Amino acid sequence: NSASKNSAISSSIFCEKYKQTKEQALTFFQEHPQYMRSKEDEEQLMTEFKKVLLEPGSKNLSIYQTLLAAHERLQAL
Amino acid sequence: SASKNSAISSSIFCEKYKQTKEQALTFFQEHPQYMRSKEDEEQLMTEFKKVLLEPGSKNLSIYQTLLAAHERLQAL
Ligand SMILES: [Cl-]
Ligand SMILES: [Cl-]
Ligand SMILES: [Cl-]
Ligand SMILES: [Cl-]
Ligand SMILES: [Cl-]
Ligand SMILES: [Cl-]
Ligand SMILES: [Cl-]
Ligand SMILES: [Cl-]
Ligand SMILES: [Cl-]
Ligand code: NA
Repeated sequence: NSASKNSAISSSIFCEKYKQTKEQALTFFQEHPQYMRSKEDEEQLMTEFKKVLLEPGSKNLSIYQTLLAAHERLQAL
Repeated sequence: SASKNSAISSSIFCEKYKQTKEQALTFFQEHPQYMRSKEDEEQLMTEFKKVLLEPGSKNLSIYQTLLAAHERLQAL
């Protein structure tokens, strides 16, 4: 009954059964279609997203919340 | 397409950063009752599955939904 065993069970429910991460990512891109119109904008978003995911302040945030943070950081430049 | 960008972003979040696996491990390290008691862990998984069905939870992380499940067990 370890943290590892419980992480495996809970992550499989969230990610493999519910597929929450993929659902959230699709929601974000449906709400922000500029990222499908400009390869350059998507590259910029993926750079900001990879930076957000390095931050300990972002460690417990969802893909939706971190994509949205990446988008907002692009807008605030 | 939105599906292509979604797939790439999810691949970065899931497999490059391991964010969900790290969040689940963080949660369990912070809530040792669930490693000490198999009964508590089974109740948490029951509640967690219920939280994940709620539209209000659709954009929340695995950490935030495990916390919400935990708080529901404490509120009963
Ligand atoms: Cl998946
Ligand atoms: Cl997966
Ligand atoms: Cl997923
Ligand atoms: Cl370029
Ligand atoms: Cl994931
Ligand atoms: Cl995934
Ligand atoms: Cl995962
Ligand atoms: Cl508590
Ligand atoms: Cl509390
Ligand atoms: Na643009």
